[PDB]
Amino acid sequence: FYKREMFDPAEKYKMDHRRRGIALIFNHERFFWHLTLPERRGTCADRDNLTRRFSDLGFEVKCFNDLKAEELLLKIHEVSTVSHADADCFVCVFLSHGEGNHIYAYDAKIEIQTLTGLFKGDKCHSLVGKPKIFIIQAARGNQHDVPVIPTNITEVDAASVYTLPAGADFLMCYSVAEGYYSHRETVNGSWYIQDLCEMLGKYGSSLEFTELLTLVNRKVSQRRVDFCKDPSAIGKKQVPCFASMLTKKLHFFPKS
Amino acid sequence: MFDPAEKYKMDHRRRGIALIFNHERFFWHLTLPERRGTCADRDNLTRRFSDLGFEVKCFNDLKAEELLLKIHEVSTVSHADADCFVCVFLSHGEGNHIYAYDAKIEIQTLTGLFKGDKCHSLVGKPKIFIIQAARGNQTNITEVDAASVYTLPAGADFLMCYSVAEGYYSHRETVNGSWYIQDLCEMLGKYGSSLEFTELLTLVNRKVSQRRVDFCKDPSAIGKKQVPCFASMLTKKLHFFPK
Ligand SMILES: O=c1[nH]c(N2CCCC2)cc2ccccc12
Repeated sequence: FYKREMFDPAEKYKMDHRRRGIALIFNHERFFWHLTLPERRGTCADRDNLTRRFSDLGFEVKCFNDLKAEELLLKIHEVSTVSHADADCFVCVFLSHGEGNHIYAYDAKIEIQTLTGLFKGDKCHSLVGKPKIFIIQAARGNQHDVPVIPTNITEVDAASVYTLPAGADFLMCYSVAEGYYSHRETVNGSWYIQDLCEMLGKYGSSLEFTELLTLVNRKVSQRRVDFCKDPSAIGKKQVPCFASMLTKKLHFFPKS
Repeated sequence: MFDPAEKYKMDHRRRGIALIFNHERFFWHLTLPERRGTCADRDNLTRRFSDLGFEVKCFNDLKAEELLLKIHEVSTVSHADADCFVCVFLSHGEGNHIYAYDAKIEIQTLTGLFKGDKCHSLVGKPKIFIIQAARGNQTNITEVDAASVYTLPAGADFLMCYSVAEGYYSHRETVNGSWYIQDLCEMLGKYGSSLEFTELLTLVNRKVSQRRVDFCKDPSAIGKKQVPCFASMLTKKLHFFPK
């Protein structure tokens, strides 16, 4: 007995490589004054939470704090051009503000398509047919701060980043969809990342990953702020979403 | 308590309504090409959704006002006895817009009609939009159109399903129908009644993206790959087990 090359309704990505793969985390807390963007207190909690969860799944995690755009591009270009032949998959997380198709680095914005395009096709042959998962916590920075050089609070940011797709075997995960609001607690971190990390810890090692993202959708969409603490946060619901171009089931069973 | 495997309750008296808006021809002033093969798509979809328990309603070449009127009428009736709601658009599109016969309509206007405040009886139920719409180029022939419609998200418990993502190309056979719709219907027929629906959509991703573009009867279409996508805001597992 063997498996003939017949359409399998339950096909899974092969997750038996020597290594799980790299998980990149781009963490942005502060921005060049000329961008007139507010700080993102709580993002370091998000970064740490993610590092622990992804590391327990076998990923090699690399974090970068407050990179300038050129440095960021350089770093991601460097990761895209090495061999991922011995890896199962690739994860890239952006924790920043954003606008439309753009994510903000420290000093400038970068087009998302530019970042994902580095891992397409034969630009990165050794990731072809492997899951390429981008996780994006980025929304509109509230701008009631000046264009001049300069306790757990929940900050509420309007969705601003387009929920773009990205190519075969890409999975694009967004903290929030158009019309909704992203929330970040200044000590505990983002609603989305907290709930993502909690599900990863509890179910990451067995649950099909888009099914886990669906759990995150439910958890986040059911959260309520105070109403005593911020009353105008009243009514600003958060609905995450994910755009999948995956072609197989994705699991993170513990590597043998 | 929290259930990691919770499913939408698909227990209601009826499965629900599946609306199909089918556009084959457009008013001359729009200068859009005909969509031969779309009638096969309409028929294929009707059979699949009907076998899944859906009350299917098809409308061919409605003008924008008629289309808006019809979908508003559907959004304002009670879906209290229904499991869910499906809406399919077969047309050309651009950005945020899908073409009716005479004019374009914003997708957000269409999905907004079924958001919780506007449609109480669908709150907490899957609302599934399937969109075969790309850029109209201005015996079985394969037509190849550039992706043009933004892969928009919609609200909680919406699932937005797109024939093609930015950078890729949608294909339609004049006799057999669209690649995306053909593969979707094929999967619906074999696995619709058992497989979790986003897992089924993943199969469709695989099926469409593996269709070779190496040797086209039209050398111009060589290398113009199709990759679909879906944007999920579902909050539970979705199955269409026989009612
Ligand atoms: O490219 C996109 N543009 C836009 N917009 C440009 C016009 C305003 C929205 C929205 C979107 C959403 C999901 C996926 C892609 C897109």
